[PDB]
Amino acid sequence: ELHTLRYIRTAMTDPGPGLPWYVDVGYVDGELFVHYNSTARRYVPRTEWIAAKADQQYWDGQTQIGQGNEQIDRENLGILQRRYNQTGGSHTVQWMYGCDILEGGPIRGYYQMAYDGRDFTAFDKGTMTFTAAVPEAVPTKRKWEEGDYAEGLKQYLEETCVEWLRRYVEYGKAELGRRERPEVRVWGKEADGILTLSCRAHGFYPRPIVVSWLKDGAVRGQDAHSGGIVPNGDGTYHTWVTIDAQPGDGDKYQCRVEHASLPQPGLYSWEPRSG
Amino acid sequence: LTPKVQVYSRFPASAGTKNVLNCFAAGFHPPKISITLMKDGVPMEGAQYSDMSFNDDWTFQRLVHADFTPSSGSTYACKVEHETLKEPQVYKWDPE
Amino acid sequence: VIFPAKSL
Repeated sequence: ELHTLRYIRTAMTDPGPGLPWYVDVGYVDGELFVHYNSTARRYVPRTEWIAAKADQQYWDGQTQIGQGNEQIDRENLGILQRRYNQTGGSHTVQWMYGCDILEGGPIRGYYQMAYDGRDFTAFDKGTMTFTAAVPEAVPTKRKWEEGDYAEGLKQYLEETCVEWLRRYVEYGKAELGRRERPEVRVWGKEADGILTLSCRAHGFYPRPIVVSWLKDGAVRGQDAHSGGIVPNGDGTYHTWVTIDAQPGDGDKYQCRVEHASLPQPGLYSWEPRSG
Repeated sequence: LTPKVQVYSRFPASAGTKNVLNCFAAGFHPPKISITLMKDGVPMEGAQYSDMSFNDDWTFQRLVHADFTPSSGSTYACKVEHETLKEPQVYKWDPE
Repeated sequence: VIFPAKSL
């Protein structure tokens, strides 16, 4: 059904010690597959499906553009610094571009850029023009709308980006379509007259999950605290959900976990030890 | 723009079992951050640093993971250094 | 496939 492609890119002045200044990270359905860095200077695989099913020509081809982009984005640091009237310091440039496809056909085509954590330029596919947010984005706006860069980006987001994403999904249909059980553990702590109940899901795939605390059948999201969905090293996901309650009402509270891997929502009551 | 740090384990923590200690920081700028996994105040051996990425709101995120075995009595914490924090923040981890 | 960058 829905398949998303995203290319996260970062250009840094202060990496700082023993770290690469230029990093290009790729994503397929919210999962890391490709990576590029200023020290290695080569595009390397991160998943099994992209390493085997993709040709050697693809790796040498992506590296050619990758090395070229690194040299272009190197001068881009200085271009902004001279425009903003900056001598130096900690400054970073961010890039976010990709496509979202639904049942084959594309539904989204974005190209966004930011400087020092603030929106700089954003491409509009409909009007074929680059939107300026900061008054320092007008020279970039006049530069790209002048040549064939606007036409080339529109051709990429509608053809090149769409055609290749269909292949990436076909290559990793088993690794993206898989489902893993989270393994839920419940623990409670006694503080200054307040009982803090914790619900933890360790390793689940895909990323979306619904972990909420229930009191006497009714869902309580008013007092419940959540740290969102955090990723793991292997490729799976983790989540942290807590709730503050009065001591003695441990039987009334139940943690419900809703996931694609489970056919029915898993209930987890807090049974203590007291030993 | 202060980093939101969450320290957790890959599998449910048990005594004398092979587990991975994860330290994730989200919502920080500048991207320069010093995250180190500690065991009783001393840094852990064999620490792997996951590739740096950022969310839709241009806020950076990074993960630090290492293979370990939890022992009773030994305290596990995460030391995070950032330009906005002004002082190094220590995040304690609970096994149970 | 990555898109080629241009000077600002």
